[PDB]
Amino acid sequence: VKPTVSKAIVKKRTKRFTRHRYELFPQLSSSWRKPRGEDSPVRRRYKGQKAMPNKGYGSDRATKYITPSGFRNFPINNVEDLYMLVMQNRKYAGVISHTVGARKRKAIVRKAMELDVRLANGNAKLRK
Amino acid sequence: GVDLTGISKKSRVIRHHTYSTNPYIKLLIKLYKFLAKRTSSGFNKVVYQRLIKSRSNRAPISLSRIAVVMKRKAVFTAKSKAAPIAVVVGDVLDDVRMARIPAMRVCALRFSKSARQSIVAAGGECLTFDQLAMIAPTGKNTYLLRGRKSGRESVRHFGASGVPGSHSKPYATNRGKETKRGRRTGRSYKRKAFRHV
Amino acid sequence: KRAAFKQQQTESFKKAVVARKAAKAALKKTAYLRARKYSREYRGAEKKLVTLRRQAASHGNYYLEAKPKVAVVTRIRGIAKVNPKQRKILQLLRLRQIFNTVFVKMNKPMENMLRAVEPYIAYGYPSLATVRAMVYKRGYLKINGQRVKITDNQMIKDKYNNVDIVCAEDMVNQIYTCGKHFRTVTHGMWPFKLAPPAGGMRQKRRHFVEGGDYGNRDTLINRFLARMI
Amino acid sequence: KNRRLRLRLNPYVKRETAAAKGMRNVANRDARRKAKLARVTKAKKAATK
Amino acid sequence: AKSKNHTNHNQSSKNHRNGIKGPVPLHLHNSKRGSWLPALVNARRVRKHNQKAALKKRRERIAAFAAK
Amino acid sequence: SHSVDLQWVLVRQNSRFLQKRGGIRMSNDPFNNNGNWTKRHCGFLNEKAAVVKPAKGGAICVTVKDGSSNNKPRQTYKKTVHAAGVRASDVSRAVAAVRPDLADVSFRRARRMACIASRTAKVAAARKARSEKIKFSRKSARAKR
Amino acid sequence: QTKQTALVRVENVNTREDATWYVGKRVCYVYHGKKVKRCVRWSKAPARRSTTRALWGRVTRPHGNAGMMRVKFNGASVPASAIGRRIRVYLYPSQI
Amino acid sequence: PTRFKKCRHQRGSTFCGYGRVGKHRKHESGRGNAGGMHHHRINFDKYHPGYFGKLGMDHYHRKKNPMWKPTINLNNLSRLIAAEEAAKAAKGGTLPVVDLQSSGYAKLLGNGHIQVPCIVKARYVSKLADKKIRKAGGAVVLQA
RNA sequence: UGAAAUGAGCGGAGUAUUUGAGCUGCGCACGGCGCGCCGCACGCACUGGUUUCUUCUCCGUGAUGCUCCAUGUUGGCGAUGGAAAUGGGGUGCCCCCACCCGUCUUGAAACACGGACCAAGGAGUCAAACAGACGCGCAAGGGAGGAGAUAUGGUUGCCAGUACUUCUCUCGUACUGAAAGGGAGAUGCAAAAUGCAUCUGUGGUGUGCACACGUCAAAUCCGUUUGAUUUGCCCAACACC
RNA sequence: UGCAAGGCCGGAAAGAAAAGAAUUAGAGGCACCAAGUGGGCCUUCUUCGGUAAGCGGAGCAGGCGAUGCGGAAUGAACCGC
RNA sequence: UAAGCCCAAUUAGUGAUUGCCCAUUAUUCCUUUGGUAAGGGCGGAAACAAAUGGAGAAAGUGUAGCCCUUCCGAUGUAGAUGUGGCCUGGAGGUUAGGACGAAGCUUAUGGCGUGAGCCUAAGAUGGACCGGCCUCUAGUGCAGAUCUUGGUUGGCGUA
Ligand SMILES: [K+]
Ligand SMILES: [K+]
Ligand SMILES: [K+]
Ligand SMILES: [K+]
Ligand SMILES: [K+]
Ligand SMILES: [K+]
Ligand SMILES: [K+]
Ligand SMILES: [K+]
Ligand SMILES: [K+]
Ligand SMILES: [K+]
Ligand SMILES: [K+]
Ligand SMILES: [Mg+2]
Ligand SMILES: [Mg+2]
Ligand SMILES: [Mg+2]
Ligand SMILES: [Mg+2]
Ligand SMILES: [Mg+2]
Ligand SMILES: [Mg+2]
Ligand SMILES: [Mg+2]
Ligand SMILES: [Mg+2]
Ligand SMILES: [Mg+2]
Ligand SMILES: [Mg+2]
Ligand SMILES: [Mg+2]
Ligand SMILES: [Mg+2]
Ligand SMILES: [Mg+2]
Ligand SMILES: [Mg+2]
Ligand SMILES: [Mg+2]
Ligand SMILES: [Mg+2]
Ligand SMILES: [Mg+2]
Ligand SMILES: [Mg+2]
Ligand SMILES: [Mg+2]
Ligand SMILES: [Mg+2]
Ligand SMILES: [Mg+2]
Ligand SMILES: [Mg+2]
Ligand SMILES: [Mg+2]
Ligand SMILES: [Mg+2]
Ligand SMILES: [Mg+2]
Ligand SMILES: [Mg+2]
Ligand SMILES: [Mg+2]
Ligand SMILES: [Mg+2]
Ligand code: NA
Ligand code: NA
Ligand code: NA
Ligand code: NA
Ligand code: NA
Ligand code: NA
Ligand code: NA
Ligand code: NA
Ligand code: NA
Ligand code: NA
Ligand code: NA
Repeated sequence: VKPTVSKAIVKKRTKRFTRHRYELFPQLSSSWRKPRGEDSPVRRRYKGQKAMPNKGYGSDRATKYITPSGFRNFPINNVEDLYMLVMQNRKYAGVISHTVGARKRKAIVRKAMELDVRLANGNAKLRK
Repeated sequence: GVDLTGISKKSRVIRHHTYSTNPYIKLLIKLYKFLAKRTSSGFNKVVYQRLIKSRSNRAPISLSRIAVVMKRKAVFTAKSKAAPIAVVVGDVLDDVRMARIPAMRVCALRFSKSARQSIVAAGGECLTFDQLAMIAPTGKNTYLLRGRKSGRESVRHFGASGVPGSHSKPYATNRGKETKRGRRTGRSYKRKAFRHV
Repeated sequence: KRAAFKQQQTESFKKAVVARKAAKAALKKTAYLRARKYSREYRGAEKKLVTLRRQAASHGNYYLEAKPKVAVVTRIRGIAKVNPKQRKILQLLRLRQIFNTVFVKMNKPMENMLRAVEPYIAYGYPSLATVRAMVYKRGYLKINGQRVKITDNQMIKDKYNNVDIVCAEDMVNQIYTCGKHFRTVTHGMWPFKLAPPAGGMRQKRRHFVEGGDYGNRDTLINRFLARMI
Repeated sequence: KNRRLRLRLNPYVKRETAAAKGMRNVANRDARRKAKLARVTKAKKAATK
Repeated sequence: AKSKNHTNHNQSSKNHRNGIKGPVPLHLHNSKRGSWLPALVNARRVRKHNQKAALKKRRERIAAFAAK
Repeated sequence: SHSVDLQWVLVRQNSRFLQKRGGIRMSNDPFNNNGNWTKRHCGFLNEKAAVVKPAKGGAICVTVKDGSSNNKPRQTYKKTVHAAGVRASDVSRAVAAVRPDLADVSFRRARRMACIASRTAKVAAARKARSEKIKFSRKSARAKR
Repeated sequence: QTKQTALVRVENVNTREDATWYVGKRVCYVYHGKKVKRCVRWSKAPARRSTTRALWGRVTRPHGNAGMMRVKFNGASVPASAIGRRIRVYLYPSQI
Repeated sequence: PTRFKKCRHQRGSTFCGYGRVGKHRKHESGRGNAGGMHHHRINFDKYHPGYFGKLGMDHYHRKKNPMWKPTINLNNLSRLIAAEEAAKAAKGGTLPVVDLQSSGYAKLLGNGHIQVPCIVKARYVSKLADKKIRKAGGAVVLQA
C-alpha cells in the first residue's frame, strides 16, 4: 500500500535537547532537565550555550507524527487489531509489539498481506 | 517590540466549560450552546452562560419569591395575555410561609419534593429545560429569575470585623469569646458602627 | 434528487449571488465618480493658490499660507526607559512600537501633546502622495478587533457605515483635507506599521535642526516616509 | 504597485494614469511650456500697467 | 549594621499598576448621617409622606389598568 | 428512556471498544464502518445502525440495526448478503436506507471488501504455488465429526 | 558569522556596478576527496570518475562598494576549508 | 490523594514555593496564638475584636437542660400540622391542635402572618404571637 | 504547472468615451485703483464650448467543492545489487561562537562556600479544628454517631463489606441583653402606654438581566438580524430612606 | 405666591455649534482566597553631611536585581534594542 | 599627501534631494503555541463494485487538537496556576502478550514528541512472568545536603 501524500516534512530541529553538562558526569542522563540555577549560563540564554525547549519548536500539525514512510504508527498486538486499519490503510501502519512472539507474528504478517495493511516491522522479505 | 504595559490586566476570567460532572447538565449545555449560537434571542444566551456557572453562583430560589414577583407582573399585564413561564437556572425550594400561591409554570434545573408538590397542587406545572426549549425555543414570554446570595453566612463573614463601619461576623466557634476589647466602649475602645464612604 | 430544504437554499443563494454582483457594480460606479470629483478638487485648489501667489507678488504683497491642519507622526525610538508622562502620550497617540505612524490634527490640544514627546517621534505635514501611499500600501482596518488589510471598497463601506466613506478615496480625502470624519476615518484604522527608512537616519538622538531626526521637519517628512512606506 | 489592487481600490486610476502619460509627452510638455510662460508674462504685464 | 531608613521609590509605580481608582460618584453612598439634625428630622417626615403617596399612586395605577 | 446523547457522554472516555494506543483512538466496534471513535460511527450505541461486512466468496453482507429490537440483543442486528458482483452504490443505498449519514463511508467500505477479496485470492494463489515446491515434515488435520 | 551566505572576490571586479553584472551567475567550488564517489554521468562518462568534487551556488547580490559578491550555495553552506581557495564564477545564466 | 498535592508539582523546584531569601524555617512568628498583644496585634485587632478581656457574670455549674427553650414563629406553624388537617382548617370551625413541646419547641414567637389557623399548646408565648393568633381564629393553650 | 487562473494581466466583443494639456463663452470669486472702471496667471458653476495631441473601454464564469491529499518539461542517477538516493547515528577537521556548576548575595567566572567516581537510599507527610474555591446529594431542613436487627443463628475466605432502623443527638430555620428577661409581615383606617380590619404578597426610592408592546439607524439572500432606545415589570445586586 | 428639603408633572436637549476647540491597542465597577517580598543597588537632574571617597543619607523618574541580544576591546547598571 | 583634530558630503559646479557593513529591532513570509480570541461547516447535494481519483467530516475547554479561514500576543528571578501533560509501586475494572521466550540488562538503534518520555530493532543477553486503556491509591521522580551505606578510584609501583 502507498501512503497518502502530504506536504514536505520540515523538522524545525533535529538535534535533541540534552541536559546541561551531562557529558562531564556519567551519573547524569542525557534527558532534558530545565536548569533553575541562579547563575546558569543556559538559563540566562547566553550566546554560546545550548538551547531550551519551548513552544516555537513545535512541528507543523499537518505533518506531525508522520514517519519517514508516510504512515502513522498504530501498535497492534494480534490479528484482530489489523481490522481497524482496513479502511485507513493509507493513513496508518501497524507496529507489532516487541513481546508478541514469533509464533503469533507469523499469523499477523500473513493476514496483513492479504488485507493490504502496512506493517512497520514486518519481515523484510515479503512485499518486495 | 510593542509597548503593551498592563495588557494582561485587560483580560478577564471567562470559562467556556462546566466543572460539573453531571452528564445531564452536559446535555443541557449542549442543547443551549446550539440555541444561543443559532437563534437571535437573548434569553438563550443568558441561559447558556448560567448553565456553565458553578453551584455557588446558581443560588436557589424560593416558591414565595416566584409568587411575589409574578404578581407584580400579573398586574399591568393584559388579561388576554397569558402569564409568563418562570425560569430559574438553579433549584426551586418550597416556602412554609406561603400557603396559597397561584397556578404557575415554573422551569428549573431541580425542584425540591415539597416545592414540586406545592406547584402542582395549586394547578401549576413543573417544567424542564428541554421541555422549555420545545415550547419556547427562543424564550418568548418567560421570566428569567435568580436566587439570592447576599444572605449567605459566608457573605456575612467576608470582610474584617474590627474596622469602623464593618458588621462582618467574626470567624469564631465560641460566641461568648471575642466580645470585650474592641467591641465595647468600656473595654478600651469599640469598633465604630458607621463610616462615611 | 435534491431535498426540499436544499432546494430552498439554492433559490435563496441564487438571489444572493445576483445581488452581490449588482452591489459590486454600484460601488464601483460610486467610487469612480467620487474619485473623479476629488481629483478635480485637488487640482483646482492647487491652481487657485498658484494664481493667488502670483497676484500677491506682482503688487509687492505677500501671500500667507494656510496653517497645516494635518500632521503625520512616526515613532523613531524604542520602548526602553520612557517616563510615565511620555509613555501615556505615545499610548494615546497609538504609537506603541517603533516606526508606527499615525495621522493627527494640528490643533492646539494635539500640538501641545506632540511637543512633550518630541525626542520619540518625527512628525511633519503630509502630502497627497503620502496619504495615498499609506492608505493603499500600508492601510489596515479594525474589523471585529482584527487587523485586516484594505483590499476592496466593500470593507471600507461596511467598516464605517457612512455615506461619506464608502471607498479608499473617501478615506484619503478625509485625511488629506481634515474633513468632518477625520477622527472617524483615522480611528477606524489600525496604526500604520512602517519599515525602517532605507538609507538610514541621521541621528535619532538629536533634533532635525540639530542634525538629527526627532523634530518637526515640515514637508520634509514626505521623503523620510517615502523610504519607509 | 499592483495593477489589480490599484484598480480595485481606485476605479478612476486608469484616467489619472492616462492624464500623466500625456503630461510627460515631449511634444505636449514643450508646447505647454511655451504657452504657460507666455500667458503668465502677458497677465503679469497687464496687471503691472 | 545600619540599613536604609526610608524611601518612596517604587511606590508610585506600585500605586499605578492597578491604577489610582477614581472616587465614588456623588449619587452613591450619599448618607446624611452626622449632618444637621433639625434639617434631617424634617426631611424624614417628608420622606414618610412620599412613601405613603408612592403606595397610593401604584394602587391607582393598578385599578386604572384593570379598568381598561 | 436513555438516549444515545446520554449514552455517548457515559462511554466516550471509557469503553471496551475504545483503543487509545500511542495517542490514536481507534475502535474494535464490529458495527463501526470506519474504526474511528466518534458518535456517528459507534454502531453498538446508536439506535439505528448499519455496517458493511464481508461474506463468503466475493459476497458483501450488510448488517442492519433499525431500533425495533434494541432490547433483544439476539434480534438487534439482521444480516442481508449481497451476491458477488454487487455494485458498491447499491450497498451504500442499503446503508443509507437506515443511516443516510453513513452512505459515503459505506460505499468506500463496500469497495474495500471487494478489493480485499480479490487480493486475498491472488495472495493465496501465490502461496499455494510456493508451497508446492516445499517438502514439509508435518501437516496437521483437524479430525472430522 | 552567518555561514549561510559567502563572500567571493572576483578578479578584475572592483566596483559595485561590476558586481551587479554577476548577479544570478553560477558559482562553483572545486575540491577533491579521498575516495572516488558518484558524479554526474558516472555511467555515461566513466572518464569523469575521480576524487574531484564541486559545490555549486549562485551570486545573490554585491557586497560593499569594491566589487565583492554574496554567494548562496545549493542547500548547504560552503565549508570553512574553502576560505582563501579558488572559486569559479561562470558566465551563465546569460543575459546577453 | 497524594498525587493531587503541590508536592508533586514542585519536584525539581528545590524550594517548593517558599523562596530563596525567606526560606521555610521552623517557627518564624512563634507557636500558636503567640504575641497576640505584641507582634500579632494588628491581626487580632482587625479580625477578632473583643478577644482580650472579661465581660459579665459567672454562672458556676451551668446546666443547659433547665434553660431549654426552642422557639417557633407563627408563619412556620404549618410545619407542625399535617397537610390534610391544614386543608380542613378554617376560622370559626374545627382547628388542628398543635403540641409544641412534643414537637421540640417551648415558646411561640409570632413573626409574620399565620398561614393556617390552629390551636397551639405552648409553654411560653409572646404578646404579639398571642394577639395575632387570636385575631386569625386560633388560640394558645398554656402547657407545662 | 491550473484540482474552481476574477485579470488594465484571462475570454469575448468595439473602434470608440473621456481626462489631462492647449485655445476659448457668460456669470461669480480674486487683484490695482475706487463708490464701478481696468485686469484676471486662466479658480468655482454651466460636470460649458472646440477636438489641435494624450489615452484603449465595455461586458463575463458560485461553492451542486464541508475538509485534506492527488495533474508539467529536459537531462543525470537508479534495470533488483556487498546499489542509487534521502534522512538519522558515529569520528575527525576547518571558520566562527563560547568563563564553573550548585548557593547565599546589591553584585560570583571568582583569590566566597559545597563539589574524585558510580550504584542503591534520601527530604511538605498523617491526624484533628476552621475557613474559601470547585464537584455531588437533599433542602427549612440536612446529617450522623454509637448501637441493634437479619440476609448472616451463614460462610476457610469473599463478608472488617453491602443491605435495613432510630419520639435520640447535632448543625440550621431568631436574635438580643452583663443579667433578670424579652423577642422581628404587609396594606388600609386611624392615633388606643399590647388600637381595629383584611390578607394573592416585592416597605419605599434611584440604578439595574431577560421578557412584553412599540420606535429608530445599519445590513439584508427581503425570511429577517444587530445595535440603540421610550414605557411596563423589573430577577440577582448596589446605594439612600 | 419667597427661601430650604423630599418628590411629582411637563419642556428643551448644536447629546454639545463656531472660534486651532482633544486623544485613546478607553469593557467600567465589585468581591473572594492565597503566595513571594518586607538586606536592595545604580544612574540624568534636585539635594544634605563630609577635604573627599568605588563614602553615608534623601526627592521625581528610569534601570539592574529578574535579561539576554547588537554596540562602547574588556565591564550587573552606559548606548541601541 | 593620517589610519590624528574641527567641519562637511555620497560618486560631486553634471544636470537634484537612499555610498556601504553589522542586531533575538522594524517590515514581510513560513511554522508553533495561547487567547477576554473573530467567523464559517457539521439535516452526509446527487452519482460512483472488484479484476484496473483517495480518504475523512466528532455540536466540540483540554487528545493524533471535529474541520477550515482570520487577527493579535509569546523572554523572565521569587511566586501562583493550568495541562484527555510525562514517569514509579500497589488496588478495583477492561483488553492483550509470553518456552516460536516475561521482567531485567546492553546500544553509532532507528522512529515519534517542543519536552518530560514512548515505541520499534538487534543481543552471537536472560530464563518466567507481564503490557495498553479508565478509575482508585501512595514510603511515587535526585547531581550536589563537610548527605547514608557498598564498591571503585588518580595520587602510585609513589612516600
Ligand atoms: K510551618
Ligand atoms: K526524468
Ligand atoms: K573565541
Ligand atoms: K536577591
Ligand atoms: K548612596
Ligand atoms: K491557533
Ligand atoms: K471498560
Ligand atoms: K501486549
Ligand atoms: K543515584
Ligand atoms: K554529581
Ligand atoms: K562511601
Ligand atoms: Mg521558577
Ligand atoms: Mg548557580
Ligand atoms: Mg543572578
Ligand atoms: Mg526483550
Ligand atoms: Mg437572611
Ligand atoms: Mg547612525
Ligand atoms: Mg539617552
Ligand atoms: Mg530595610
Ligand atoms: Mg450521497
Ligand atoms: Mg509558596
Ligand atoms: Mg519568610
Ligand atoms: Mg470585672
Ligand atoms: Mg482584454
Ligand atoms: Mg556570601
Ligand atoms: Mg556581600
Ligand atoms: Mg555561580
Ligand atoms: Mg578576586
Ligand atoms: Mg556559609
Ligand atoms: Mg443565624
Ligand atoms: Mg531578609
Ligand atoms: Mg560587546
Ligand atoms: Mg514578540
Ligand atoms: Mg513565560
Ligand atoms: Mg505507561
Ligand atoms: Mg511501595
Ligand atoms: Mg556510546
Ligand atoms: Mg521518598
Ligand atoms: Mg561530599
Ligand atoms: Na527530535
Ligand atoms: Na553522562
Ligand atoms: Na561532524
Ligand atoms: Na433534626
Ligand atoms: Na570603576
Ligand atoms: Na538591557
Ligand atoms: Na471535547
Ligand atoms: Na500567531
Ligand atoms: Na522513577
Ligand atoms: Na538540583
Ligand atoms: Na593506584
